[PDB]
Amino acid sequence: MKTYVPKQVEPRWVLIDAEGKTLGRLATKIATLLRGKHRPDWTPNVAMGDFVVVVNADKIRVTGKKLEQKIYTRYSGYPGGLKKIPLEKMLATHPERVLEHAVKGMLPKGPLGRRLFKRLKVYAGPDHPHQAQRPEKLEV
Amino acid sequence: MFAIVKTGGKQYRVEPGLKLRVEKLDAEPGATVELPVLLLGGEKTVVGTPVVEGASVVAEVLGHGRGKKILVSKFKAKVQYRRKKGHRQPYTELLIKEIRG
Amino acid sequence: PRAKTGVVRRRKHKKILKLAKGYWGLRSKSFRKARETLFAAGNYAYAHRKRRKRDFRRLWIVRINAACRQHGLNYSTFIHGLKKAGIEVDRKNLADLAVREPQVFAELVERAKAAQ
Amino acid sequence: AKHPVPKKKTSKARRDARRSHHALTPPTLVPCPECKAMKPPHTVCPECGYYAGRKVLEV
Amino acid sequence: MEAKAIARYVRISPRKVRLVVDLIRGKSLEEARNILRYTNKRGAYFVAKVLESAAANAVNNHDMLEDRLYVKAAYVDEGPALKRVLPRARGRADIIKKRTSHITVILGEKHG
Amino acid sequence: VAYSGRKIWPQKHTGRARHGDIGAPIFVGGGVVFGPKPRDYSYTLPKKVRKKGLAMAVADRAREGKLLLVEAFAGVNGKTKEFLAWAKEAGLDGSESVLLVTGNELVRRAARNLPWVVTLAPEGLNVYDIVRTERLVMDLDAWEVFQNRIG
RNA sequence: GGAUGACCCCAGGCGGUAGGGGAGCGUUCCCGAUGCCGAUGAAGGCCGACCCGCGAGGGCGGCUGGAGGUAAGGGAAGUGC
RNA sequence: GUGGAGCCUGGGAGUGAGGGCGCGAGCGAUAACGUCCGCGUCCGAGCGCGGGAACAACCGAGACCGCCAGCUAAGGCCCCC
RNA sequence: CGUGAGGGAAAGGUGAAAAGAACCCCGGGAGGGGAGUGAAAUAGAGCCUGAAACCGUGGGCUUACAAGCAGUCACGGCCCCGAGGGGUUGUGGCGUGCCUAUUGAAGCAUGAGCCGGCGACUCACGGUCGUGGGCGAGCUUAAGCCGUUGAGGCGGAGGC
Ligand SMILES: [Mg+2]
Ligand SMILES: [Mg+2]
Ligand SMILES: [Mg+2]
Ligand SMILES: [Mg+2]
Ligand SMILES: [Mg+2]
Ligand SMILES: [Mg+2]
Ligand SMILES: [Mg+2]
Ligand SMILES: [Mg+2]
Ligand SMILES: [Mg+2]
Ligand SMILES: [Mg+2]
Ligand SMILES: [Mg+2]
Ligand SMILES: [Mg+2]
Ligand SMILES: [Mg+2]
Ligand SMILES: [Mg+2]
Ligand SMILES: [Mg+2]
Ligand SMILES: [Mg+2]
Ligand SMILES: [Mg+2]
Ligand SMILES: [Mg+2]
Ligand SMILES: [Mg+2]
Ligand SMILES: [Mg+2]
Ligand SMILES: [Mg+2]
Ligand SMILES: [Mg+2]
Ligand SMILES: [Mg+2]
Ligand SMILES: [Mg+2]
Ligand SMILES: [Mg+2]
Ligand SMILES: [Mg+2]
Ligand SMILES: [Mg+2]
Ligand SMILES: [Mg+2]
Ligand SMILES: [Mg+2]
Ligand SMILES: [Mg+2]
Ligand SMILES: [Mg+2]
Ligand SMILES: [Mg+2]
Ligand SMILES: [Mg+2]
Ligand SMILES: [Mg+2]
Ligand SMILES: [Mg+2]
Ligand SMILES: [Mg+2]
Ligand SMILES: [Mg+2]
Ligand SMILES: [Mg+2]
Ligand SMILES: [Mg+2]
Ligand SMILES: [Mg+2]
Ligand SMILES: [Mg+2]
Ligand SMILES: [Mg+2]
Ligand SMILES: [Mg+2]
Ligand SMILES: [Mg+2]
Ligand SMILES: [Mg+2]
Ligand SMILES: [Mg+2]
Ligand SMILES: [Mg+2]
Ligand SMILES: [Mg+2]
Ligand SMILES: [Mg+2]
Ligand SMILES: [Mg+2]
Ligand SMILES: [Mg+2]
Ligand SMILES: [Mg+2]
Ligand SMILES: [Mg+2]
Ligand SMILES: [Mg+2]
Ligand SMILES: [Mg+2]
Ligand SMILES: [Mg+2]
Ligand SMILES: [Mg+2]
Ligand SMILES: [Mg+2]
Ligand SMILES: [Mg+2]
Ligand SMILES: [Mg+2]
Ligand SMILES: [Mg+2]
Ligand SMILES: [Mg+2]
Ligand SMILES: [Mg+2]
Ligand SMILES: [Mg+2]
Ligand SMILES: [Mg+2]
Ligand SMILES: [Mg+2]
Ligand SMILES: [Mg+2]
Ligand SMILES: [Mg+2]
Ligand SMILES: [Mg+2]
Ligand SMILES: [Mg+2]
Ligand SMILES: [Mg+2]
Ligand SMILES: [Mg+2]
Ligand SMILES: [Mg+2]
Ligand SMILES: [Mg+2]
Ligand SMILES: [Mg+2]
Ligand SMILES: [Mg+2]
Ligand SMILES: [Mg+2]
Ligand SMILES: [Mg+2]
Ligand SMILES: [Mg+2]
Ligand SMILES: [Mg+2]
Ligand SMILES: [Mg+2]
Ligand SMILES: [Mg+2]
Ligand SMILES: [Mg+2]
Ligand SMILES: [Mg+2]
Ligand SMILES: [Mg+2]
Ligand SMILES: [Mg+2]
Ligand SMILES: [Mg+2]
Ligand SMILES: [Mg+2]
Ligand SMILES: [Mg+2]
Ligand SMILES: [Mg+2]
Ligand SMILES: [Mg+2]
Ligand SMILES: [Mg+2]
Ligand SMILES: [Mg+2]
Ligand SMILES: [Mg+2]
Ligand SMILES: [Mg+2]
Ligand SMILES: [Mg+2]
Ligand SMILES: [Mg+2]
Ligand SMILES: [Mg+2]
Ligand SMILES: [Mg+2]
Ligand SMILES: [Mg+2]
Ligand SMILES: [Mg+2]
Ligand SMILES: [Mg+2]
Ligand SMILES: [Mg+2]
Ligand SMILES: [Mg+2]
Ligand SMILES: [Mg+2]
Ligand SMILES: [Mg+2]
Ligand SMILES: [Mg+2]
Ligand SMILES: [Mg+2]
Ligand SMILES: [Mg+2]
Ligand SMILES: [Mg+2]
Ligand SMILES: [Mg+2]
Ligand SMILES: [Mg+2]
Ligand SMILES: [Mg+2]
Ligand SMILES: [Mg+2]
Ligand SMILES: [Mg+2]
Ligand SMILES: [Mg+2]
Ligand SMILES: [Mg+2]
Ligand SMILES: [Mg+2]
Ligand SMILES: [Mg+2]
Ligand SMILES: [Mg+2]
Ligand SMILES: [Mg+2]
Ligand SMILES: [Mg+2]
Ligand SMILES: [Mg+2]
Ligand SMILES: [Mg+2]
Ligand SMILES: [Mg+2]
Ligand SMILES: [Mg+2]
Ligand SMILES: [Mg+2]
Ligand SMILES: [Mg+2]
Ligand SMILES: [Mg+2]
Ligand SMILES: [Mg+2]
Ligand SMILES: [Mg+2]
Ligand SMILES: [Mg+2]
Ligand SMILES: [Mg+2]
Ligand SMILES: [Mg+2]
Ligand SMILES: [Mg+2]
Ligand SMILES: [Mg+2]
Ligand SMILES: [Mg+2]
Ligand SMILES: [Mg+2]
Ligand SMILES: [Mg+2]
Ligand SMILES: [Mg+2]
Ligand SMILES: [Mg+2]
Ligand SMILES: [Mg+2]
Ligand SMILES: [Mg+2]
Ligand SMILES: [Mg+2]
Ligand SMILES: [Mg+2]
Ligand SMILES: [Mg+2]
Ligand SMILES: [Mg+2]
Ligand SMILES: [Mg+2]
Ligand SMILES: [Mg+2]
Ligand SMILES: [Mg+2]
Ligand SMILES: [Mg+2]
Ligand SMILES: [Mg+2]
Ligand SMILES: [Mg+2]
Ligand SMILES: [Mg+2]
Ligand SMILES: [Mg+2]
Ligand SMILES: [Mg+2]
Ligand SMILES: [Mg+2]
Ligand SMILES: [Mg+2]
Ligand SMILES: [Mg+2]
Ligand SMILES: [Mg+2]
Ligand SMILES: [Mg+2]
Ligand SMILES: [Mg+2]
Ligand SMILES: [Mg+2]
Ligand SMILES: [Mg+2]
Ligand SMILES: [Mg+2]
Ligand SMILES: [Mg+2]
Ligand SMILES: [Mg+2]
Ligand SMILES: [Mg+2]
Ligand SMILES: [Mg+2]
Ligand SMILES: [Mg+2]
Ligand SMILES: [Mg+2]
Ligand SMILES: [Mg+2]
Ligand SMILES: [Mg+2]
Ligand SMILES: [Mg+2]
Ligand SMILES: [Zn+2]
Repeated sequence: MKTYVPKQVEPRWVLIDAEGKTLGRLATKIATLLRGKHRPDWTPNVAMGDFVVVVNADKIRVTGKKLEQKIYTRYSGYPGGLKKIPLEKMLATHPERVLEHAVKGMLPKGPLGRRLFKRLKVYAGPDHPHQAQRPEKLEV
Repeated sequence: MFAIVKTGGKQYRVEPGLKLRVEKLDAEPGATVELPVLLLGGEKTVVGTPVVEGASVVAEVLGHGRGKKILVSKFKAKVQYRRKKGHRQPYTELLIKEIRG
Repeated sequence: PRAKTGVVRRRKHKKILKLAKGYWGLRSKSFRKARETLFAAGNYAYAHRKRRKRDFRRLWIVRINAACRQHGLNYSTFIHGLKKAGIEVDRKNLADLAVREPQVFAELVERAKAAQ
Repeated sequence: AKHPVPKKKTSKARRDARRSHHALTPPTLVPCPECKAMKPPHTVCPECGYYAGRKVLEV
Repeated sequence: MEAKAIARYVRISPRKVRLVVDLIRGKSLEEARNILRYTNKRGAYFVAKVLESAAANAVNNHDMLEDRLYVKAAYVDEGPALKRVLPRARGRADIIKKRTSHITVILGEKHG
Repeated sequence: VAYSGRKIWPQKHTGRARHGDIGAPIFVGGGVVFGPKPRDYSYTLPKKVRKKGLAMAVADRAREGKLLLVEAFAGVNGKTKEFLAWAKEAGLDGSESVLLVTGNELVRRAARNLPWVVTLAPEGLNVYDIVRTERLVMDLDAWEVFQNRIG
């Protein structure tokens, strides 16, 4: 008897309202949902997790003084090309990226981890354009 | 119906008509043997604690063999340590006759 | 009498090169590079048989977990319960159940919640 | 200078990947309206000696 | 049916000629002839001749029709090299390989 | 070896391996290391050992029923076909190889060219020749001198 | 246990450089051999996902090759890159 | 206290550049990946395995081979894992 | 090669028999394609066998968002041969060349472009342990002499 290997199954779309949730604590759960580790036929070598639409990313919440103190960091490869962007500003200029960056770092690195990041669709504001997939609204 | 049986330190899900290789059993080829049962499933469900008392699966031993050779090789750098061993694990081939639930 | 190398060495290199079939660049073409590659492949093999036993168990564990949290408990609580109950079905088999026979697995879940 | 020199022999794969641009392109030819022979455009036909619908040169 | 010709020991370098041979693989006999005629390379001469010998064989020894003929296969092999001394600075002698080719052209019949 | 002792190139600064002369065994064409020179493989095996060996060799063929002593050799007077006659009369078809030991030259010269016969004068009796052959055939004259050598 | 390498049962040991010890594989040559294998194909070369051996190896089979090869058991070394 | 214990006679060695860590001292500056001794340990030869991000000598543990079986050791159990 | 003394190579093989390929065809020639010889012509003279590095053509599988001592373990896809094997490799896990020298090397320490062939613990005489045998208060011959022509014997001087 050899272990079961699934045939390619249809991925469920899922909807999450980010409003008021804690940044990192929401993140681990989206990652798990992205791996598909909530599925008993989980297989690490194929993309079989869920798709995740997230709305209200701009109204995510964070504890302590990280609003002014969490610095996101970017290096251009040129001398002196390390720019520093505090959390506040990232919310104010590309809010959806705070959640994206948090999730990205929690997925495995490599070709498969990069495609799972694609399966995540993050929006600021109450709405998304994904009606066509009629996403199932999950609590988390 | 299926049964979960335990032979040679390992467990296997078996059914009537199943061909199975397991660690070599001490039994003449063509003979018949009873495997202990940990769980029966399908129509009825009975859960062994760890084995179930009344149950057994009968198996006709088709015969015994040696597996495809594995080369087990060893090497340590800067020391001239090298070993080459050839390995074939013995097995017994069974056909599952019936689940005597 | 003189014993030149003659036929013996070629036959030893060939033995190796065949074993090296499939390797990249000189590693299947040069006798010397093959031998280097085969030492690695041999220690990699041995190690990976050992490691494979682990690898699968870790997959079995992840799988049991998902089907446990469908009934409101975690793998850690599950394994405790079966343990108290005296159910000795291995993780390999639990996993087949959790996917192939979800009713039977739910039952096992039942017993584990009972046992504590 | 200090006599630069190659550090490693180039792999068969990499020498041949440098050559990935070395293929010749076939000569570009058109039929000659008089003798139907294939010739380079904008040149005097070297078969029948015609260019621009008149005989120009003794072939 | 197939007809072939081989020029063995041509005193040109395998790598150089192959360039030209690459132009005619899979062409009709008429097209390859045209191509070779206006290929500004030394090897176009040698390939031309191996071709024409092959077409001769096809028509004259193998009952093929000149107007059905095409280059079914063509390849260049390396023959024995001529080794020559190229005297360098400060008493040193380098050794030039004047390379050699075995040129092959194989003609088939294009049916219909 | 034939070459000279000159150092083929300087010790340092050439960018090649250091070598001396080309007589070095490391060179193709150089001399060989620890190859054979002429040798004498002979040694003095103890006399008493040889004697016992000679006794036992014959004794073995006796225990086998293979030892045969003959008084004389009928009409064999040098012609091989004569020996073949006599051979038959004594059971020697040549399905078994024979060590013939006699001092009668004309018998030896007759029997010699045969594929299945080895021939000896009795002072030539020796155990390798005894073991080689399946049957032992001795003149009485021979058996007497074999007796002298073993006692 | 059987009685002394017949195999079976049970128990324990078995990481390893310098190095000590033990048992084997193969190469050239001699005895075996006035023999035996060999043109219905010697040696050697190229394959094999097959067989035997822990392994070094040894078989077997297909193709190449075209005239040699050499057993059980022993002997001797210019013996394994 | 029956152990790859011990003792006696002989054959064959290798080693006679050690190193980290703990503790006890001298030297140094209650400096050095420092130096010199003592007791111990590991690496050396365990650069094989788990943990410590990565890492000979810190923690866990002495790798005969095979298994898609089970229990633990250090360390871990939000995601990477 | 060196003024010279002197140094000092490489280079063997068609077939039983030249029967060494008349003659035609493309080509200036070389070379080839037919015909022919031969048991065999990838035995065609650049000739027995024809390994490897190395270069090429054709076919299957595969590769242009991917981070690599190049493998390995797992799974899946495609291709081949017919509850199985073979080839290939997308993804996932793991993963610091070999040798030498060192306290310690993946090491940015040594050696090695790759392949093939040559290449290093021997022999003589003594010595010392062990071992297999012969004889045993004894054991043993050396040179030589005789015999053999791959036959062995004699020889007691001397040695322990
Ligand atoms: Mg959840
Ligand atoms: Mg996994
Ligand atoms: Mg924006
Ligand atoms: Mg990450
Ligand atoms: Mg990683
Ligand atoms: Mg069992
Ligand atoms: Mg078994
Ligand atoms: Mg090591
Ligand atoms: Mg190394
Ligand atoms: Mg290593
Ligand atoms: Mg080494
Ligand atoms: Mg070391
Ligand atoms: Mg080694
Ligand atoms: Mg090996
Ligand atoms: Mg040789
Ligand atoms: Mg050699
Ligand atoms: Mg060889
Ligand atoms: Mg070898
Ligand atoms: Mg070979
Ligand atoms: Mg071999
Ligand atoms: Mg491959
Ligand atoms: Mg390759
Ligand atoms: Mg390559
Ligand atoms: Mg190659
Ligand atoms: Mg293993
Ligand atoms: Mg491992
Ligand atoms: Mg384990
Ligand atoms: Mg829960
Ligand atoms: Mg437990
Ligand atoms: Mg348990
Ligand atoms: Mg300069
Ligand atoms: Mg420069
Ligand atoms: Mg300058
Ligand atoms: Mg320069
Ligand atoms: Mg360089
Ligand atoms: Mg190359
Ligand atoms: Mg290429
Ligand atoms: Mg390049
Ligand atoms: Mg026109
Ligand atoms: Mg052009
Ligand atoms: Mg024509
Ligand atoms: Mg060059
Ligand atoms: Mg050159
Ligand atoms: Mg000399
Ligand atoms: Mg001379
Ligand atoms: Mg001389
Ligand atoms: Mg000299
Ligand atoms: Mg001198
Ligand atoms: Mg001199
Ligand atoms: Mg120097
Ligand atoms: Mg150099
Ligand atoms: Mg050099
Ligand atoms: Mg040199
Ligand atoms: Mg020198
Ligand atoms: Mg020298
Ligand atoms: Mg010298
Ligand atoms: Mg010399
Ligand atoms: Mg010399
Ligand atoms: Mg010589
Ligand atoms: Mg010479
Ligand atoms: Mg010589
Ligand atoms: Mg030599
Ligand atoms: Mg010497
Ligand atoms: Mg020498
Ligand atoms: Mg010697
Ligand atoms: Mg002599
Ligand atoms: Mg001796
Ligand atoms: Mg002597
Ligand atoms: Mg005979
Ligand atoms: Mg005779
Ligand atoms: Mg045991
Ligand atoms: Mg032991
Ligand atoms: Mg050991
Ligand atoms: Mg031993
Ligand atoms: Mg050998
Ligand atoms: Mg041997
Ligand atoms: Mg010889
Ligand atoms: Mg000889
Ligand atoms: Mg003979
Ligand atoms: Mg013979
Ligand atoms: Mg015969
Ligand atoms: Mg024949
Ligand atoms: Mg044949
Ligand atoms: Mg042989
Ligand atoms: Mg031979
Ligand atoms: Mg073999
Ligand atoms: Mg053969
Ligand atoms: Mg002959
Ligand atoms: Mg022999
Ligand atoms: Mg033998
Ligand atoms: Mg013998
Ligand atoms: Mg040698
Ligand atoms: Mg001990
Ligand atoms: Mg000891
Ligand atoms: Mg004892
Ligand atoms: Mg010794
Ligand atoms: Mg010493
Ligand atoms: Mg030492
Ligand atoms: Mg020191
Ligand atoms: Mg010292
Ligand atoms: Mg010290
Ligand atoms: Mg110490
Ligand atoms: Mg350290
Ligand atoms: Mg402390
Ligand atoms: Mg201290
Ligand atoms: Mg002190
Ligand atoms: Mg201070
Ligand atoms: Mg120190
Ligand atoms: Mg200190
Ligand atoms: Mg100190
Ligand atoms: Mg210490
Ligand atoms: Mg050392
Ligand atoms: Mg350790
Ligand atoms: Mg130790
Ligand atoms: Mg870790
Ligand atoms: Mg570690
Ligand atoms: Mg670690
Ligand atoms: Mg360690
Ligand atoms: Mg152990
Ligand atoms: Mg098994
Ligand atoms: Mg547990
Ligand atoms: Mg703990
Ligand atoms: Mg952690
Ligand atoms: Mg987890
Ligand atoms: Mg001079
Ligand atoms: Mg001169
Ligand atoms: Mg000179
Ligand atoms: Mg030379
Ligand atoms: Mg010569
Ligand atoms: Mg010949
Ligand atoms: Mg001849
Ligand atoms: Mg002609
Ligand atoms: Mg002409
Ligand atoms: Mg001609
Ligand atoms: Mg032609
Ligand atoms: Mg011709
Ligand atoms: Mg004929
Ligand atoms: Mg024939
Ligand atoms: Mg052939
Ligand atoms: Mg031939
Ligand atoms: Mg040649
Ligand atoms: Mg011949
Ligand atoms: Mg040839
Ligand atoms: Mg050839
Ligand atoms: Mg080849
Ligand atoms: Mg290709
Ligand atoms: Mg990207
Ligand atoms: Mg891609
Ligand atoms: Mg990385
Ligand atoms: Mg997997
Ligand atoms: Mg596969
Ligand atoms: Mg397959
Ligand atoms: Mg991988
Ligand atoms: Mg490691
Ligand atoms: Mg690495
Ligand atoms: Mg390391
Ligand atoms: Mg090596
Ligand atoms: Mg070495
Ligand atoms: Mg080295
Ligand atoms: Mg050194
Ligand atoms: Mg050093
Ligand atoms: Mg040092
Ligand atoms: Mg490196
Ligand atoms: Mg490097
Ligand atoms: Mg250096
Ligand atoms: Mg290096
Ligand atoms: Mg050095
Ligand atoms: Mg060089
Ligand atoms: Mg290469
Ligand atoms: Mg070599
Ligand atoms: Mg010695
Ligand atoms: Mg002795
Ligand atoms: Mg004696
Ligand atoms: Mg004396
Ligand atoms: Zn024209």
